[PDB]
Amino acid sequence: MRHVIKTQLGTVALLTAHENPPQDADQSTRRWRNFRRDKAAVMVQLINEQYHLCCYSEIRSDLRGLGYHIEHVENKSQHPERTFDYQNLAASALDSGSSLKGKNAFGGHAQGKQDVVDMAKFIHCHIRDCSRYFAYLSDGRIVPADELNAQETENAQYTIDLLNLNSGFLQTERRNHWEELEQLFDEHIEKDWDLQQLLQLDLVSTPDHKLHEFFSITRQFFQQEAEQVLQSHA
Amino acid sequence: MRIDKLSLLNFRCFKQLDITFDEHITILVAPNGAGKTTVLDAVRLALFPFIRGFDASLYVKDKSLAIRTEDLRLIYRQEALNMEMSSPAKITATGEWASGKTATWMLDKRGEQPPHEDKMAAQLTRWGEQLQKRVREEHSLQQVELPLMLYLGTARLWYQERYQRLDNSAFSRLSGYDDCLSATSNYKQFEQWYSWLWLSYREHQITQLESPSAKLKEGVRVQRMKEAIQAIQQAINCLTQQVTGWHDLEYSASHNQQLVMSHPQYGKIPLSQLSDGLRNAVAMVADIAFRCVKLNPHLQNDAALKTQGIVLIDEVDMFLHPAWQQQIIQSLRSAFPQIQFIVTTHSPQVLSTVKRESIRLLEQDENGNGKALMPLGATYGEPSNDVLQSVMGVDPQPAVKEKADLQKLTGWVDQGKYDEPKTQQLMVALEVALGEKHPQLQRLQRSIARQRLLKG
Amino acid sequence: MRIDKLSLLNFRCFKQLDITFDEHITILVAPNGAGKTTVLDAVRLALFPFIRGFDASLYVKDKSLAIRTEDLRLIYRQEALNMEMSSPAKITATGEWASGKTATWMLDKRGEQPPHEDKMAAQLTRWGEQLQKRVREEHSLQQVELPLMLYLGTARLWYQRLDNSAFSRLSGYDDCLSATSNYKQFEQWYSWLWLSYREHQITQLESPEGVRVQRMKEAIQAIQQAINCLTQQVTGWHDLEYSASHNQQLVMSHPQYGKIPLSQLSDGLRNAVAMVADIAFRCVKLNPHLQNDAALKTQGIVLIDEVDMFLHPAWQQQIIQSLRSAFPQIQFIVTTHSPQVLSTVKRESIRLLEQDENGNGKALMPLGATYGEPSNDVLQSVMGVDPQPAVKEKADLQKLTGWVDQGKYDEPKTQQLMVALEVALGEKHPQLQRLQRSIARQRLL
Ligand SMILES: Nc1ncnc2c1ncn2[C@@H]1O[C@H](COP(=O)(O)OP(=O)(O)OP(=O)(O)O)[C@@H](O)[C@H]1O
Repeated sequence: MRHVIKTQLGTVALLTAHENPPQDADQSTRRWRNFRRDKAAVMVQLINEQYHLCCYSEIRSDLRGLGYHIEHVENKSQHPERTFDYQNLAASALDSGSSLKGKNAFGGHAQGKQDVVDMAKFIHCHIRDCSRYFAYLSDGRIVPADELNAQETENAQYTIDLLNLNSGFLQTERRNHWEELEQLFDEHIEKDWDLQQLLQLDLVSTPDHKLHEFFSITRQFFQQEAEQVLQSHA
Repeated sequence: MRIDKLSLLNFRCFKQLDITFDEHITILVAPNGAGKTTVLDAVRLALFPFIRGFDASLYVKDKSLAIRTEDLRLIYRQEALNMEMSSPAKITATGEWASGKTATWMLDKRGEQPPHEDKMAAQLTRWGEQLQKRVREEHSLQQVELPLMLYLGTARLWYQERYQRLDNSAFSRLSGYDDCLSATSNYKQFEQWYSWLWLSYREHQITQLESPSAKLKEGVRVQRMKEAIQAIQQAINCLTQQVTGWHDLEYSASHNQQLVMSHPQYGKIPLSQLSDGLRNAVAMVADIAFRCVKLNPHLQNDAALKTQGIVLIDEVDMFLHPAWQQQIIQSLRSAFPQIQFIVTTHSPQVLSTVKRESIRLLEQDENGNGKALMPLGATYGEPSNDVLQSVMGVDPQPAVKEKADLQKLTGWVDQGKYDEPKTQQLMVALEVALGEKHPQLQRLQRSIARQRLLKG
Repeated sequence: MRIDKLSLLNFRCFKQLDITFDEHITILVAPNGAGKTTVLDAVRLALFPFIRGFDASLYVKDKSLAIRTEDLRLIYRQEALNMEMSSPAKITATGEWASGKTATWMLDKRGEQPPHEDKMAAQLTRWGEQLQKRVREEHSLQQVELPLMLYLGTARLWYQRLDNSAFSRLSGYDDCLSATSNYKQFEQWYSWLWLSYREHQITQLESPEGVRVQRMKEAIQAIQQAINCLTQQVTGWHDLEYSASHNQQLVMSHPQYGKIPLSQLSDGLRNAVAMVADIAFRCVKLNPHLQNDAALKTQGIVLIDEVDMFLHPAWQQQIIQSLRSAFPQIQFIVTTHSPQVLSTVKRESIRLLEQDENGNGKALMPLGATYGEPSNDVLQSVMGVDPQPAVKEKADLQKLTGWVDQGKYDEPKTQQLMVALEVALGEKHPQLQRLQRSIARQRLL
């Protein structure tokens, strides 16, 4: 995953709605249903702060025409007092409202994430050291990192299974991205190109707050060159 | 006639379901259960009120063409001794009958009471009856065009061996609806009609030759015969000729009174002696083609190309090999380009040839609620393994004994620890177990080389 | 009973063919019209002289069990535009009947004359008759082993005593060369068996027997084991039973889910279960003296045409190994055109059938490897089919990719082709997006 840094307080409507927090599932559900009018601004801010990448899968839902929905990091049915806490909101793929929620859904719409979440073992994008928990393989899978304790590995696997991050669709997309990265590596080796001018297209954002999808795979593929590019321009 | 949406409620497998349909081709995919058969049966049941208006009804006592007490939903609960039904069962259909005539009609059944239908379902019978009336008033200058209904199940090849005119008459025109929604094979009806057609064509040809004084009256009978034959043969060629090379289905008396086909290098051979896939495909296309010819005689050559209707096909790609599976859908859309096809399949080769908006993946939950969704990723023109993993959720790598070792080796190699003796021993063991040319091992070697190159 | 080699001369579509068979499993692979059914029919004809030695088939006057006039080869004379019949049609088989009994026999038909067998083909009938005689022995303390003969074609879906006597034993050859297997009949007779066993089992609880009870227990054990070899690894299902408590249905068990009915599954898997169970039940009937090991120790030949009908691609990858595990001493000869089936067998067990312009046939081992290989690689190599379908714009996409690769993106024709492909395929096509990223990449330099 990628760590998301929040640098915006929120919106006036969201702040006012949080003055009197809901205190049970029914109130949270009803008020979230009634809040549909001012959801667009909150979602716009959330998508801008993430550089247009899904909070869990790092895909460009806009470029695929799948949309976004507002996700609660911690289920509002578990702790409804945070239904309007801006610090507990992110943007996930597969907008809420024929390809939609189902058995194969991933992210906030995944089967496991909808039922229950154990926050002790949950690794998410709002934890500063989440990126070291995961590794991306050459066949499309995502696995826990080797340099992890016997306790951190259990958390990593639990998080991977909770969000259904190893579905066939995600595996195929990640495999294709790896193949394209191999192509680019061979190309720059052949052409005597420089491996920093090209990488700025993929690792450095744009004035419209956009990032290429699968940031972590690209960063992990070019071990030290990616780090040099990131440190130079961030 | 066209159907845009269907909703089921307390039907066989689904507690509830809503499914829309594409305008030209829709493909249903289901890993578990018999959802696809349920949807096809529901559409077939919703289409029957129209055929009822042509005197085509349960006169042969077809009990499957109505909702039965065996179609309702029964819930078995392990903690209770009693088992109840779910009532009512309902089928609702939305669509179009004529140009600009949109309608919605519903059929329902309550318990053991006789099935009942609403007022639009009765208007659907009235429309068929007025079409019949217009067909019987042939002393007219205007032309009326009839649609096509057809159902092709998995038992369309089971007992092929068990069992005539062509004109603008009501009796001849309404014979195209005979057994059009039947679940059994229809091959001998076609074989007999095609034999009569060929024999009449030849006999009238010789009769005209020996006395052409009837050129203006009998010279246009033979032209109609020839045009019908040509339409049927063109439709069949569109499916068989390019992939297999066989073409021009004919009736031959010198071959023991049999249907024969021609091949450039294999000559003339009877159809019954050809392969299973060829016979299946020929039967499938012939059904539609001669029903089109008989329904709309006034469209001489373009009977197949200018007819409208709905065709349901269960396991469209039966007995066909992967090269043939990559061309069946386009062949069907070329032979009959004005018809709406609803088919079922489980072949990635077929799925790679359509856009993701023509695919419906069916699933259920524990309580019976159903969903018919679209694929999340692109499928049009993609490789077969991509479709197989992304859509059907099947890993192209088979679960052989060495698969787990391969996964472990990949996980170790990609994370930088490839110079350790354990990793190298695993690498050599897998190289001897699967060969050094395995694609995954090759890409792992590429990864090792890249990691070595970076550290410099 | 084992067949090692087969030779055909002037048969249906083969001017000549010689095919060698593997000891445990052989798979014939080819497109449609190649001659898979032809080879299966030749093998089925070569085995009929043995079945004709039993009274269960001594009355079988079926004309499909002999060489017909329609089996002789026809040659197309293009200059004369005619069909010429070639005679005679011959089938020669080699193999082992009993341990240490190697033989070669032949059958031939000439023109419109009736088919004729040679001297050694009558000894196969004599051996079958001797086996039948030995089965009808009362005080014999030396066991008699019967082989399993079975043919399961593409029409296998269209449609007891269980004693230790001659009639029950030889009932295992009932319609064996034209066998049928659909789940309705399987459910019927399995339910009958389980009802009888339940009756005898309750009678012991009420008032705390022999041959008829143990023969019912052993058959159920063997059939359950055989089906377990099929279902227990892909899923957790095992131990198919009949339950009256579950509304009088057949059910399976799962350690985490409990009991589930068999009638909630798809037709393909139910038919696979029926096929495996029918093979096991025939093995049990043929050799009672093997008790619950009958399926694991019986020998014979089983022919299957289209082994993967109505099977999901997940079950096509675990069907050959299930058959090999359930019946380790039987010789299987199956046909298929699916690459998922082929991605799980060694290349020594595969035969590719081809011809030439003159009709000479060949049946050869694949050149490349196929075990543990991805399906797309098997599709490309063994079958010669490109995994990427030839859609209308495929050539245009390839041409655009070639042009962009060599660095000509700035020419007007390239841009026009790009716009045409955008309007046709769309703006979110993955290949077009890759091309645009490549174009942007080879700038800023
Ligand atoms: N007497 C004959 N002379 C010449 N060719 C014949 C004759 N009988 C049949 N053929 C040809 O033999 C081929 C039939 O082969 P077959 O049906 O066994 O092939 P297949 O597709 O591999 O099998 P199946 O689809 O039944 O599994 C067809 O080309 C048919 O034209």
